[PDB]
Amino acid sequence: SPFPLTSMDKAFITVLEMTPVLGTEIINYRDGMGRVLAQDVYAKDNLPPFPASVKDGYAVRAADGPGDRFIIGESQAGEQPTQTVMPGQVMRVTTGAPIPCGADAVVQVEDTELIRESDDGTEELEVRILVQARPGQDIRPIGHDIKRGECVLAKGTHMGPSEIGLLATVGVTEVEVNKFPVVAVMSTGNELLNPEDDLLPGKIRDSNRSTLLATIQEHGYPTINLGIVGDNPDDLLNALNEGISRADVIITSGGVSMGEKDYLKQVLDIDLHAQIHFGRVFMKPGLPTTFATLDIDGVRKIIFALPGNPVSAVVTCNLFVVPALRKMQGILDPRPTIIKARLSCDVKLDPRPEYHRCILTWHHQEPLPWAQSTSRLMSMRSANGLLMLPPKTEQYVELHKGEVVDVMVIGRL
Amino acid sequence: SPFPLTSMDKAFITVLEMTPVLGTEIINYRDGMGRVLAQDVYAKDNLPPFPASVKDGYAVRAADGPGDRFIIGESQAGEQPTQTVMPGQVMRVTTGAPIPCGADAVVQVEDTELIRESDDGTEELEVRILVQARPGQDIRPIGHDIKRGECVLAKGTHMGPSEIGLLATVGVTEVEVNKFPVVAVMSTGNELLNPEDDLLPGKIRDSNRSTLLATIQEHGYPTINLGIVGDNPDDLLNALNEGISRADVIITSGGVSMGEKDYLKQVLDIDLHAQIHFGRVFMKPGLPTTFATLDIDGVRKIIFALPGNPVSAVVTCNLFVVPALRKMQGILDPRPTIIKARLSCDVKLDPRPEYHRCILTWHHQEPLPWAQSTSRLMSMRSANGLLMLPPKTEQYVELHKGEVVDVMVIGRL
Ligand SMILES: Nc1ncnc2c1ncn2[C@@H]1O[C@H](COP(=O)(O)OP(=O)(O)O)[C@@H](O)[C@H]1O
Ligand SMILES: Nc1ncnc2c1ncn2[C@@H]1O[C@H](COP(=O)(O)OP(=O)(O)O)[C@@H](O)[C@H]1O
Ligand SMILES: [Ca+2]
Ligand SMILES: [Ca+2]
Ligand SMILES: [Mg+2]
Ligand SMILES: [Mg+2]
Ligand SMILES: [W+6]
Ligand SMILES: [W+6]
Ligand SMILES: [W+6]
Ligand SMILES: [W+6]
Ligand SMILES: [W+6]
Ligand SMILES: [W+6]
Ligand SMILES: [W+6]
Ligand SMILES: [W+6]
Ligand SMILES: [W+6]
Ligand SMILES: [W+6]
Ligand SMILES: [W+6]
Ligand SMILES: [W+6]
Ligand SMILES: [W+6]
Ligand SMILES: [W+6]
Ligand SMILES: [W+6]
Ligand SMILES: [W+6]
Repeated sequence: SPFPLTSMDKAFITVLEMTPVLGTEIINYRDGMGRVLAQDVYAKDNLPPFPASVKDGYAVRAADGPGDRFIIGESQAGEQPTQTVMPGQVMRVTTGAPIPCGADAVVQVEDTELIRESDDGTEELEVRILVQARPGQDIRPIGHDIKRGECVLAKGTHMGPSEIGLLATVGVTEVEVNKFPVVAVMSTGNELLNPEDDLLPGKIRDSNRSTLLATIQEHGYPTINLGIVGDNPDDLLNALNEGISRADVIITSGGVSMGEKDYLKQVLDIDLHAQIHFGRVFMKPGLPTTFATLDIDGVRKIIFALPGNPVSAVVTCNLFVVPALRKMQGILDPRPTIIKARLSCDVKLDPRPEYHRCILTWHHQEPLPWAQSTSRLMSMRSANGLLMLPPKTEQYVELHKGEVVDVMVIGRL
Repeated sequence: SPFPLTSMDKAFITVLEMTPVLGTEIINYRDGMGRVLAQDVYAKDNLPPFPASVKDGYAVRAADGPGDRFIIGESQAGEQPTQTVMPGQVMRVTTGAPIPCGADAVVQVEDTELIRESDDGTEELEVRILVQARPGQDIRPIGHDIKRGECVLAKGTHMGPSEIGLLATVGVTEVEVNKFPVVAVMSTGNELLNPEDDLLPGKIRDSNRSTLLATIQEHGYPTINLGIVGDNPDDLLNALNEGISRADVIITSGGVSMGEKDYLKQVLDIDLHAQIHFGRVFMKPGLPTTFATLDIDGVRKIIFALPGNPVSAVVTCNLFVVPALRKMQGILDPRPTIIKARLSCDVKLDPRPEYHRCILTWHHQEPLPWAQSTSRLMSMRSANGLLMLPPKTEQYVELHKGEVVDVMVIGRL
């Protein structure tokens, strides 16, 4: 029947509550960007694993105090020194080099004066130490940064470049992570042609498939292109069955209003036997947005049947689909970032919550960004926000330039 | 010699001023994410290309007024109607369907009552129109959204999903764009082992290469892994020559301070014959950061020789390298987004401007985010900002929790 109007808050919670978290797999750490760890990661070595110089200078005995010293040799990075530093002696050290036995502090070269070098001038022989070194000064002790057996990354961690670096550091080059969802995208309608086609009478080009696939790809998830499907229940069923076989998530657009050749809801329920959780949402745009799940064996497939209007499709994809994908790939709090911004122009409110693509810009020293709903130069930039306008009331019927509003971040700022 | 201390502002401007914009290439529109158009793009068709219904309803003659009408047929999406609507008649239409000849308005189904249908109930025969239609109501005229010959995207546009959708819409499936830079990354030092290696005496694992490659990959640029190179001028030269052959940009780390086995600056100048624009920057961390260019034939190569300390390397990569890469790939204003945030803890200022990775978080309804320099839960998130602290003065020697500071965005918020 005509599905109940579902509130935006209920629809959103329903998507998150009903979306599964995918299983795990082992990956190479270099492939970890944007992955969520499904294991704790432990250090199997100390960092540094030897006492290491913080400075270019000399390894000394602090008890020697300031004075003139014989340079017995050099500790070079990458090699364990063999000599022991005795009273009256020092060893040259470079940053990251091991501290030799017998030394207990480092004096940086700027707190020294060279006395004697070799004739060719390539070897230092004697040096004046000008300061009283503090015990342990300018040395990183064994384990100062990381200790053997320390947990350096917890399960649940959403990895960026520095986490990949940490895995490299501790030598943990394979890790268990959640899988990424595979997302299949289909367009529907007898009027649709491919982008590559010249127009024919009564027809237009399919843009949603491209826009949706790009949106998903921007977030790093693998995609499947299911093409254009006609307004025909058998064709829709066959396409959905392909999507279900090939992917974790199916996204369709078009054919979800109550029109005569809108078949998707019927096919989902009667033919595919999916559970439709909502089929209308009280929102602008996006009224006919539909969310269904299908359990086959012990696997839950998710299906988003988005409106056909191109603006509606991209808006609802960002509101509903992206957070579900984030939950599927193991992100613990998959909610989008919502920031406060100032309206750049007056806006009339609707009885429905309204959503509009916008561009966020910071002005000089002003603390809040401005939100400009999509000058010449502005066109050089792609939308990076979704303005989230409140429903109207007897009190508030309009918002004014400068008033503070919620904006969901949808692109790299 | 010991290079002059360059201010942060000068170093940053120097990088942008000396970095080239790469040439152009033709790509398929599906590959356009993050690319910058090097051509204006024009529509070769109207959108819609026929007069199109906005609603499910009936195509009517407004001059008929309200009343009872014979339904002569249906205009279905994807097909040009053949019948003409005469006085006293209407045609069913669906959203996106063409308006038949003879009709000049659409009345939505909710403003109608069905009078008669076929016995099987699959065909509507007569309908009551309850309203006086406004001329042209609920019709998108030819060219309403886009006109043939209109410029729909300007050169200089940095493309996201909606721009890809627009290309699909107008059927422009190949476009001229700036090339992306290819970025080669090398680590240096005799003490370094690969991540895959067990430790040996005096050695540590190479983490910078992984962190830097991931940082670059996060921005979408192709990379080349040049491996680990020893503290040896000949090996460094050979590696740099490989990077120059294989890539547009070379990033090294390590070996740029004035230590005894730090050879990079010498190799760059004497052996590679590159022009070093700065070799020290008055900043914390990142003092020894070095930027050079090399012109070969009519091609300018860029070389960033970053400090070896892992925190310094990732900070300077975000401050200097990423903006240069953005200029190379044709972004007109390649500067990073800097936002205002509140300090989550007291901080002492240094004579040098200081930079620290942080996490930005919005709290409930507070307009400004909090910046937390890198609770348990916080560790689940990767750094998304770089705190930019001002140099100290006689006046300001510390900043307090809650004070507003600049933060450069370095991850998806
Ligand atoms: N893939 C697409 N690309 C561009 N326009 C589309 C696409 N799919 C549908 N449309 C257009 O969106 C409008 C609404 O389509 P429709 O199928 O009625 O959406 P729904 O029934 O889901 O609300 C129509 O003008 C239709 O031509
Ligand atoms: N790739 C790397 N990974 C981890 N640590 C490194 C790496 N390269 C250098 N380091 C460490 O950074 C510190 C500084 O190295 P160094 O080569 O002296 O940097 P610079 O001379 O450029 O300031 C030393 O402790 C060194 O071991
Ligand atoms: Ca349709
Ligand atoms: Ca080194
Ligand atoms: Mg429809
Ligand atoms: Mg050094
Ligand atoms: W230091
Ligand atoms: W240092
Ligand atoms: W709408
Ligand atoms: W709507
Ligand atoms: W609509
Ligand atoms: W509407
Ligand atoms: W409307
Ligand atoms: W509506
Ligand atoms: W509408
Ligand atoms: W609609
Ligand atoms: W420092
Ligand atoms: W420093
Ligand atoms: W330092
Ligand atoms: W320092
Ligand atoms: W310091
Ligand atoms: W320093």
